[PDB]
Amino acid sequence: DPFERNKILGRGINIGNALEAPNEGDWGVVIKDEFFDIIKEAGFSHVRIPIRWSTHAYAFPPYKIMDRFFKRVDEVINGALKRGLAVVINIHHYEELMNDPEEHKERFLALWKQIADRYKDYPETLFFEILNEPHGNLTPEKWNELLEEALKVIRSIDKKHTIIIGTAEWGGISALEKLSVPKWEKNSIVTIHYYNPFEFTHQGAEWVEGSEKWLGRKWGSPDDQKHLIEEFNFIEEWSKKNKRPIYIGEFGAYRKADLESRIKWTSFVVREMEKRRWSWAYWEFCSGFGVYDTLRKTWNKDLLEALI
Repeated sequence: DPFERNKILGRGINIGNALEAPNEGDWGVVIKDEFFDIIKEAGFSHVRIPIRWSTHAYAFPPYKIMDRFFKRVDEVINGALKRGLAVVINIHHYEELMNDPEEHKERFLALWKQIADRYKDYPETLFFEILNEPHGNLTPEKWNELLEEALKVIRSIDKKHTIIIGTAEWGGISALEKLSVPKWEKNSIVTIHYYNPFEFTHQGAEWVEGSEKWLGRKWGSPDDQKHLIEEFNFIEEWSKKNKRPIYIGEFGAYRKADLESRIKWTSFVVREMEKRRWSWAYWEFCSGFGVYDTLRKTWNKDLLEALI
């Protein structure tokens, strides 16, 4: 029952800027084993672990994932399971697939065959998220086809774990109505990344074109709140119609946004997601959108309380 699995997922946090960089640590974070005790003790039910498998697998058939990297992923997953956290793993930043999905179709499917074979006997609290933020040449219609192919590969090996399926056009609400999850698959959760208003949450983000023009944007008025509720009502109505649970797998505001607005946006979004019984994972633990300082070993108390 994917709705039970959604409840098991509950509130989580992303440990980003870590295994989805080209090399772990390049973007500032190495996943320390103690982070699992910190996160479980703070009250989170799961962790989401972005993983750039595509740079750790050969480019020629059978596209084998490299041994040292597989062993590292196993260490992270088992570290989190040891504390009783559920775990979401994914394929993140596979840019070549987005730019030429025809060329990379078989390689993507070989990564899932290998990941599902590796983890098929791991606990039911491990979740498989097919592909982070499909976009570009992997259009909404091509993603519907590719995600069904990935479901077939995974289900040919594992009928136990819940699979998490995102939306196209960068994984937000834009293309939700275009998403089709096949009727034959009955143990999947649909995931959305919620960063609206984008101009507020990504103001000043260095990798985002023209984001400097948003610096200083505030959030917190009654109209800001109503607008966000309308979008959440749209996602909830889609969930009810399509009978699929919802996981907001990333949400957060960048550190350049003023702190009061960040607290107000984060707290409101969590209260509203919880009223709808959605699972969710904050973006992210300890870096640019972070809520925990790894040097001082302290949480931002107001943002932690916003998350709970």
